[PDB]
Amino acid sequence: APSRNGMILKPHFHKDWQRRVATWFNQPARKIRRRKARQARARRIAPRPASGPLRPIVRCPTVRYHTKVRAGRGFSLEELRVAGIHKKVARTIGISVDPRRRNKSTESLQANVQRLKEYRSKLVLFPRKPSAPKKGDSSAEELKLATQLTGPVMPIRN
Amino acid sequence: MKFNPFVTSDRSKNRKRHFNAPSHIRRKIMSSPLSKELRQKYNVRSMPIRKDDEVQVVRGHYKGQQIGKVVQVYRKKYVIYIERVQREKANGTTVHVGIHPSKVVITRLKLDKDRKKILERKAKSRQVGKEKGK
Amino acid sequence: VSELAGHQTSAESWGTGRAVARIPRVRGGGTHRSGQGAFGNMCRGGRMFAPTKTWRRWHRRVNTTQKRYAICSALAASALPALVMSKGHRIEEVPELPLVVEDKVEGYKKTKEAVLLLKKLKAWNDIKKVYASQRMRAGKGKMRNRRRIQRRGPCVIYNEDNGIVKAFRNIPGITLLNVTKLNILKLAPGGHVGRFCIWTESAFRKLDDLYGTWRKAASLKSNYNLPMHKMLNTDLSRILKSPEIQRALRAPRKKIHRR
RNA sequence: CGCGACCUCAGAUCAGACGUGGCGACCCGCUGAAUUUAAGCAUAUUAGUCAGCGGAGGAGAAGAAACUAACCAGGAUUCCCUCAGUAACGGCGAGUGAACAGGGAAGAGCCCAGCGCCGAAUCCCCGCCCCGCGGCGGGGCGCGGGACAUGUGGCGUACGGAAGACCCGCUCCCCGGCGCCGCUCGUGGGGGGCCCAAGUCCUUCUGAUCGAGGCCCAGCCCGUGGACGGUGUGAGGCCGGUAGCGGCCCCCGGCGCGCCGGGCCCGGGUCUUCCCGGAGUCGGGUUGCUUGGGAAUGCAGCCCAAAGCGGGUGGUAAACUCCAUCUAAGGCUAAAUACCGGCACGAGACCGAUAGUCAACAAGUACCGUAAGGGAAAGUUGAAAAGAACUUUGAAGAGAGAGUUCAAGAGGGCGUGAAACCGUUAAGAGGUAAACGGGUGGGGUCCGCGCAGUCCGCCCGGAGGAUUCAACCCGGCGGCGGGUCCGGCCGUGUCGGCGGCCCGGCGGAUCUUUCCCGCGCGGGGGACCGUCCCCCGACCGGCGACCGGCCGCCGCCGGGCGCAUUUCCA
RNA sequence: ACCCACCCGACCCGUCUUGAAACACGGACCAAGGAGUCUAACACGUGCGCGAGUCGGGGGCUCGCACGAAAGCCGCCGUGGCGCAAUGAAGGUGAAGGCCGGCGCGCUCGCCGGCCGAGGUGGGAUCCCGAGGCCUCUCCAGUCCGCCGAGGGCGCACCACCGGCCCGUCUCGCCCGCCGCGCCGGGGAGGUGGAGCACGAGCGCACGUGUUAGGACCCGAAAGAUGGUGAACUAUGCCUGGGC
RNA sequence: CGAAAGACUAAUCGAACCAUCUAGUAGCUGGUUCCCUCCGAAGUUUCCCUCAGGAUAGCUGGCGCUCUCGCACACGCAGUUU
RNA sequence: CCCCGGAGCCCCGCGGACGCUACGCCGCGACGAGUAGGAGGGCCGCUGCGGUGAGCCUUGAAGCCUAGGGCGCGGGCCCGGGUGGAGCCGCCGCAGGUGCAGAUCUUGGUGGUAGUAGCAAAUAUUCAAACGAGAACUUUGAAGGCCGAAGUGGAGAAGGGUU
RNA sequence: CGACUCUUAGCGGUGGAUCACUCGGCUCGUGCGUCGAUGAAGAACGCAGCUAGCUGCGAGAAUUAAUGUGAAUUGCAGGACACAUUGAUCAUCGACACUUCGAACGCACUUGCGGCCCCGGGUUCCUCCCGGGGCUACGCCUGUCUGAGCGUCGCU
Ligand SMILES: [Mg+2]
Ligand SMILES: [Mg+2]
Ligand SMILES: [Mg+2]
Ligand SMILES: [Mg+2]
Ligand SMILES: [Mg+2]
Ligand SMILES: [Mg+2]
Ligand SMILES: [Mg+2]
Ligand SMILES: [Mg+2]
Ligand SMILES: [Mg+2]
Ligand SMILES: [Mg+2]
Ligand SMILES: [Mg+2]
Ligand SMILES: [Mg+2]
Ligand SMILES: [Mg+2]
Ligand SMILES: [Mg+2]
Ligand SMILES: [Mg+2]
Ligand SMILES: [Mg+2]
Ligand SMILES: [Mg+2]
Ligand SMILES: [Mg+2]
Ligand SMILES: [Mg+2]
Ligand SMILES: [Mg+2]
Ligand SMILES: [Mg+2]
Ligand SMILES: [Mg+2]
Ligand SMILES: [Mg+2]
Ligand SMILES: [Mg+2]
Ligand SMILES: [Mg+2]
Ligand SMILES: [Mg+2]
Ligand SMILES: [Mg+2]
Ligand SMILES: [Mg+2]
Ligand SMILES: [Mg+2]
Ligand SMILES: [Mg+2]
Ligand SMILES: [Mg+2]
Ligand SMILES: [Mg+2]
Ligand SMILES: [Mg+2]
Ligand SMILES: [Mg+2]
Ligand SMILES: [Mg+2]
Ligand SMILES: [Mg+2]
Ligand SMILES: [Mg+2]
Ligand SMILES: [Mg+2]
Ligand SMILES: [Mg+2]
Ligand SMILES: [Mg+2]
Ligand SMILES: [Mg+2]
Ligand SMILES: [Mg+2]
Ligand SMILES: [Mg+2]
Ligand SMILES: [Mg+2]
Ligand SMILES: [Mg+2]
Ligand SMILES: [Mg+2]
Ligand SMILES: [Mg+2]
Ligand SMILES: [Mg+2]
Ligand SMILES: [Mg+2]
Ligand SMILES: [Mg+2]
Ligand SMILES: [Mg+2]
Ligand SMILES: [Mg+2]
Ligand SMILES: [Mg+2]
Ligand SMILES: [Mg+2]
Ligand SMILES: [Mg+2]
Ligand SMILES: [Mg+2]
Ligand SMILES: [Mg+2]
Repeated sequence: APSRNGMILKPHFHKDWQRRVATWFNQPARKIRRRKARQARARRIAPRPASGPLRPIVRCPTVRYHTKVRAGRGFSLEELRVAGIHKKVARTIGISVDPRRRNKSTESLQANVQRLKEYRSKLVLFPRKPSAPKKGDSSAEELKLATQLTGPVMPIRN
Repeated sequence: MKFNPFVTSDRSKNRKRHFNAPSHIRRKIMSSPLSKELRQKYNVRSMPIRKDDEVQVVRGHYKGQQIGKVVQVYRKKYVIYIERVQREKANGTTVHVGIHPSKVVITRLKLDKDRKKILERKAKSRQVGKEKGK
Repeated sequence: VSELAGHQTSAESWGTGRAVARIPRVRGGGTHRSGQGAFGNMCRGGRMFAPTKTWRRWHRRVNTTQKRYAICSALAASALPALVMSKGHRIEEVPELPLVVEDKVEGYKKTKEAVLLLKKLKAWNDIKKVYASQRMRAGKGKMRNRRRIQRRGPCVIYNEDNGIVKAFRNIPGITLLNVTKLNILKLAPGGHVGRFCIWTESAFRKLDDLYGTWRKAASLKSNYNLPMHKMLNTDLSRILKSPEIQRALRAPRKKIHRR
């Protein structure tokens, strides 16, 4: 029964909720586990960025977010076509590619081509064998860095 | 402290480990120090006590400077019986009184081949650590 | 306490009319446990009233500035010999109270060195008093791996472990902190404010970079400064018998007019 | 009335394979209540919840848009935070209740049918040889069988694809083995084994010490080890361990190099000519369940039942109309995620034997019930069994002595041993049941005395006895306080240096792209402003923030002073 | 404080009840056990930190965690929450006024320059000014220090009242605007509905009380539902035997 | 199942027994654990499928705040009376 | 018409308690019933945690018992003696499965009732001996009785499970 | 004084509270994440020199082998062993073994009845008889063999 003034309030504890309470005593143990697993994955992908692949710049949807810009899922095909990277290869050099992205405006396209161009400049493709063929960079830019890149690769700053 | 996160430091766990210990493991638990004399000679602190070592009792009632030969090792009872360490029961019969190995000192070892190789292994590890410390 | 604790029986009440007492009683059988008393918080067997749960709100989370304020407060009173002595630490013969030292002390790799240091600095008599305190705990925590108890010793704030934290380790009483990762649980143990510490010049320099002086930001904790003071002249005895104030007070009526 | 193809079907203890039951914490598919709430109750709620059935895996399920949106647009699934107790549902009552965006954890994408081209270019099983054989594989050779054109394999799947011509640039990827090299993060991966510091020093307690003082050298040793346990009490140093990028030995993994056996002649852009999509499905009607989904969110049965610039979606039914957005009716896929079952560990501000699991113990035991099922009680001699030899009374159980033990005022259900209740011993009482409150008395029990308790302490006066002073100077040390702020260090407010300003850094939506570097933007200079630091002078708060001299005062030590003094004692 | 005596007083507690010593219930005695808990949500109070902000989660970076599943830090420091703005069902709209001078006819209406800038009344702790005393060992002069202070002021918070502004709504009216002159858009006056504005008070953490949802202070139904076990008793049928 | 008594269905029958949903619900019985101190009620209101209960007023406590002046220098208020 | 490092002081403004844990200390008035209920303070009490007591403890901890000595209004507490034989407490903070006379409360134990009710269905026992520590009850012998072949006899079924 | 009753205390009983211990629980976390026709889980019955229960094992039955370890096991016996030797005793566990029911498999649940191949006694393949051994569940797939049909054809 209500007594003199207060929010006529509806709690949702009518089902058997104590049967499905989910505690968080994991979380520290979890946080570590992720972190180990993270450091392992770095070490496996030895000079490759820990991050992942490079990802496009992309505007959010809706009037609300609109003004901001994130990393997207992957670079469109037009953006790869214009940059001149064969889509099947782009995956092999650490360039995210989605193929479901349309491309409406040319301002978002040329920006994302520029991204890939810049990436290709500051990328150090190792040759397949220690014996060096084409494409593969010099042993100078190799000895001076077989270095991983900490954090997201070429980060987007709005 | 102990930092190894697979050891135990848990009364109940250590005691259970102890009392329900298997024979070969008890051998190690039932170890006893060498006399300073042997400590000098072999480069070994202590040794797993055995059926017919010569031994002094260091503490208790039977604490004394006599050197009694070991009689048997009752690993179930965590104890060793020693030559003249005994007590007359009600009806005259002598009964070998138990002494815990660690409250005893080995003056003379019973050296077999295996005991010889053990002492060679312990002395070598001791001198490796002194070389590492230096 | 376990969920099933107390309810693993199947027990119905013999209703009224049997004399007895309307409790659920163990059902059937030819044992002692039959027609007993199940479930009730009062019964043997039974079920504790409001069995304890795991999702009691164990952890407790504190505003970050407040945490810092405490840690500044503890530091500030690690000065002040009175507050250090009152917190028990035998700091009688120590040379200077915010005790800062050479930075070879990063070097040491052996307790030998670390103890010798503490004896020259006259901080050993705290460690000595730690040994003296080592005794058996009172009661049930004895049988739950809290069997021995003792004093807290000298804190030792270092800037970098170059070997130090190995050296001071077996010396009972000592806790080692990084400067860059200070902790109020250790600087104010018991929630009690004083505590004799021992600084390393590298670390003791770094404090102002960590906490920021009054006219400079932290420069290491993004957006932070010291907490400002509410009153500046703390010694009110210096205030109250000033010229300025005693000039302006009526003369103290102090006769005692008894009945 | 034969023999032979195939088709559809049988039978074999035919050859060789698989499936069956279990477990069930987590997971997938069905099925599905009612207590309950609504202060009654029927819709609602409880709840797609319990019980029921089915099937799994180390996870499962989901998943590469017939998606979101309506933006300047995002771009598989899962998970968290948020959205949000919101939009919505609801006897619009009780109550119930999502999604997108946004930020994270993770991150990975693919394959068919079809349409087409390629002598079925494909697959399975036989049998002979060489290797390899405890996850039946490679290579070769057989007019040795069969599957297959009612369609196997290569190319290829919407992100387009194929075939053609010339623009370009050049040719490593995989597996079956056989070796060999570096033992490859808790700082030598995983498993096993066996190892590694320092007192039983003195004295002294103690039944026993592990306890308490002590141990000239700077402090008994060791200390990368003072976790824990054990050992006749409390142990860094007695023992096991503990610490350590410590050791050795096994085995196994994982990755590096060499050789062999095979396979494998595997691109890209540019222009032309062709090629292109899953039907009793979508969709509609419907009835029933379901959903926040409301003129139908999703799933169903039944009836109708399609199209190809089609189809689906675009959260209010319909018609017209533009836009946007996917491409359904076939399939595979690690990861972040779950885990009251299992194996193996670690920990605790938990419980400490009526608690904590039913269960510390020969517990799912005994015991009960025809059966489904129900389901207890119960830990502790002692350091050591040293568990009471022997004598004696008794048929014996039981005693009495003796002995063991530090103790049996620890005697085998024995640590401690409360209360109820009982026996006795001592004291006291007693016809209104006892017991009680208040108030005295009497007696007991002990406790404090006193064999004067006249209790102490100051100061004084007298009377005895005894050491060195005090007072004073002198020499030394230490302390305080002071102003002349005297001299110097110290710091507040102000002014002067524009002096740190570039030899002072950060911050800024201040400016400049006259600059530099990298691609109008990023980074760095360069101006500018705000903030923080050097130089000296002046004024002032001269501040407990200190030094140095001088002064005054105090105290201590030693010098002086020998006695009308200054002490001690009675 | 043990016992006994005597005088006076004196019914057995718990509980429900207008009323219990009750011929009202519970209670032979002792031991141990035994009932307002925890989570979530709200509100108010209080304490602390920061303050037009605040915030910490969730995530991440720092360690093998001995103490650590802590502690620290983060252009994540703010995605986001709450807060800093309302009001309307909604499309939407959205908290300023005054004064002065000029120009439109000052038309209590429309447009252009200057100044002030959150209105005013009453009461308001408190500050501020202060005539004037009141003396000083003498007659006057006379700066310094108070004590009081009649009288007069600025007036916090808060309260009451009157003005004003914003949104909804009505009534009455007259003008402005332009890429689109329109069933376009904008304003004015006067009422009246709003959980509004009128120089901000919140955010986070902690404790307390209260109120709820949960087993929800502890014990208690008759019932209801799902899935299983029993016809060894007994009820009836049948088969095969026995008995009078 | 009943030659019918609601009989019998393992000492249980006007719906057996076992386990679970289940700690089912209870406006109703019962109980509800230490001391001192200070304040101290109500059984009346209106509404209720309300009359053995709630709601709402009332009566209680707690926390306060804002002012007042015995610091020779007071305004307001009342279970009165004039 | 002079200075307290000296007026000698009932007031002393030069410096200030024996007193001043300022959550302290002190003075004046007034008042004090209390269920339900509310609030405050508890150097009241229980168990565990961080601090802290150079705490206590085999030269005797906890518990237990006490016609011993005291304190407190009280919750309670402290000492003496006994018993016991290994751990335990004070202070400052934090935490809670924290205080019992009742619940026809739960589990265990113990009384009064009480040496009481009771050991009465179915006719029946007696003598001697043996064994034996011991005989109303065993065994043997003798006598007297009953079941009276629809049996208190002689054999099975089911059920028991070594009787 | 007498007995009895009441009260207090001493000592003794009864009883098992309290306190102190704890090879057990309860909770939180970590890693791994493995059963079965090659017979699972579960049940049964067995097995020790003296052993009933718990445990441990399977007719090789408180265990065999192997490897590691290096003198015990022990309630009492007895023994072994040369503990200068594959070597006691534990641990590991890779080889071996694993009675009967049970998905449970020749068919039945009596522990009853069988069939079919081979072997030893029995014969001198004489079938009997006895003993041993190996097969003999259902479903399903790929093949194989034998077939069936006024199913669709062809040739004769
Ligand atoms: Mg990432
Ligand atoms: Mg329990
Ligand atoms: Mg205790
Ligand atoms: Mg299965
Ligand atoms: Mg209802
Ligand atoms: Mg109800
Ligand atoms: Mg009803
Ligand atoms: Mg529902
Ligand atoms: Mg279920
Ligand atoms: Mg899957
Ligand atoms: Mg799909
Ligand atoms: Mg999405
Ligand atoms: Mg919200
Ligand atoms: Mg629902
Ligand atoms: Mg094809
Ligand atoms: Mg130790
Ligand atoms: Mg010990
Ligand atoms: Mg050692
Ligand atoms: Mg529904
Ligand atoms: Mg619409
Ligand atoms: Mg799938
Ligand atoms: Mg027990
Ligand atoms: Mg017990
Ligand atoms: Mg128990
Ligand atoms: Mg006990
Ligand atoms: Mg006992
Ligand atoms: Mg006991
Ligand atoms: Mg004793
Ligand atoms: Mg005893
Ligand atoms: Mg006893
Ligand atoms: Mg004991
Ligand atoms: Mg008497
Ligand atoms: Mg009533
Ligand atoms: Mg009545
Ligand atoms: Mg009464
Ligand atoms: Mg009456
Ligand atoms: Mg009643
Ligand atoms: Mg009664
Ligand atoms: Mg109790
Ligand atoms: Mg508040
Ligand atoms: Mg309220
Ligand atoms: Mg509640
Ligand atoms: Mg109930
Ligand atoms: Mg019903
Ligand atoms: Mg019924
Ligand atoms: Mg209840
Ligand atoms: Mg009622
Ligand atoms: Mg009051
Ligand atoms: Mg009172
Ligand atoms: Mg009360
Ligand atoms: Mg003991
Ligand atoms: Mg607790
Ligand atoms: Mg009681
Ligand atoms: Mg009688
Ligand atoms: Mg017979
Ligand atoms: Mg007595
Ligand atoms: Mg017991």
